[PDB]
Amino acid sequence: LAHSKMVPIPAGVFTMGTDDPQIKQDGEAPARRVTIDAFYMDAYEVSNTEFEKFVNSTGYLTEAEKFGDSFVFEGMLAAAPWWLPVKGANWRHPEGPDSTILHRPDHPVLHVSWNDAVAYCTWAGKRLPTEAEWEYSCRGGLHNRLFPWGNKLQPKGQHYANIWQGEFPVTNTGEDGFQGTAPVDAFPPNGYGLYNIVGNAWEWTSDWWTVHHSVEETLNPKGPPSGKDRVKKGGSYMSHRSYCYRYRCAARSQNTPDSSASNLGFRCAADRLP
Amino acid sequence: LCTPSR
Ligand SMILES: *[C@@H]1O[C@H](CO)[C@@H](O[C@@H]2O[C@H](CO)[C@@H](O)[C@H](O)[C@H]2NC(C)=O)[C@H](O)[C@H]1NC(C)=O
Ligand SMILES: [Ca+2]
Ligand SMILES: [Ca+2]
Ligand SMILES: [Cl-]
Repeated sequence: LAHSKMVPIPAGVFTMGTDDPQIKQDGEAPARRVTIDAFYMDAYEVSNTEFEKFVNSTGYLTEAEKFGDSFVFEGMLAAAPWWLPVKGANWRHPEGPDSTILHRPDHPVLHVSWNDAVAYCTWAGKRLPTEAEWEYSCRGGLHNRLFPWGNKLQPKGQHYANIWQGEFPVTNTGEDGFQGTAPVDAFPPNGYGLYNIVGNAWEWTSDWWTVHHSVEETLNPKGPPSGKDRVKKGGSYMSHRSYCYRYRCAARSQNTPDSSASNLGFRCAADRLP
Repeated sequence: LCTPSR
């Protein structure tokens, strides 16, 4: 296992966002041309095992452990009735105190806040990606497509990401092989070598959230200089066409930096190899 | 809404 391996993301120019926004309130539009310098991206979401190495090394207590609770999705025991703040839910106990990660060491780490993620990435000699870096990487060298692999959800009749099948939130059929999270190396890689960049766990980025974007061309943009929420990308194992259609590279959402939940993780990036 | 904030 090499679940902390990084891949080189080539220098290039790409179209960020879309002029055919599917969720207009999220500022998916306008499409804008963004130039990104070559850098490195984690191939995988950070796994439980990799996060445990960090905690073993530093003694780091995550914000959810300090707060004493975190949000858990009801269907596997708030912003929605299916989200409960569960006392004692955290990265080691993803559904609460009588859950464990012992049988899922290679699944993405969850209940990690933006601050937790920055701590991990920095410890590792890395950083969070910007939203623009994240999206460029997600798109995997294709232009103006819905998904890392193209415009069809199940190309060649194959599942390409871990999202929801069935009627959300009552019934997840597990058609794609995973009801909850999958191992960080599950499903095909995209054109750049990235796994689970859409679906599985949501992923934190470094940017403050705004929905107001210029059409101006930019170089290595960092997002707005201030805000209250940080940007997350990519959707999760819970995502579905009918409710949270955000397993698209252009999609975007946000949370306050001290937030944590059972569907939210991260991956790191770096300017050079650590 | 996909993840509630704390
Ligand atoms: C994090 O540290 C714990 C505690 O050292 C590791 O678990 C122990 O590892 C030793 C050495 O291999 C084993 O002999 C013990 O049986 C383990 N004890 C426990 C508490 O399980 C653990 O392997 C480390 N995790 C990572 C990801 O490196
Ligand atoms: Ca699934
Ligand atoms: Ca993901
Ligand atoms: Cl989701």
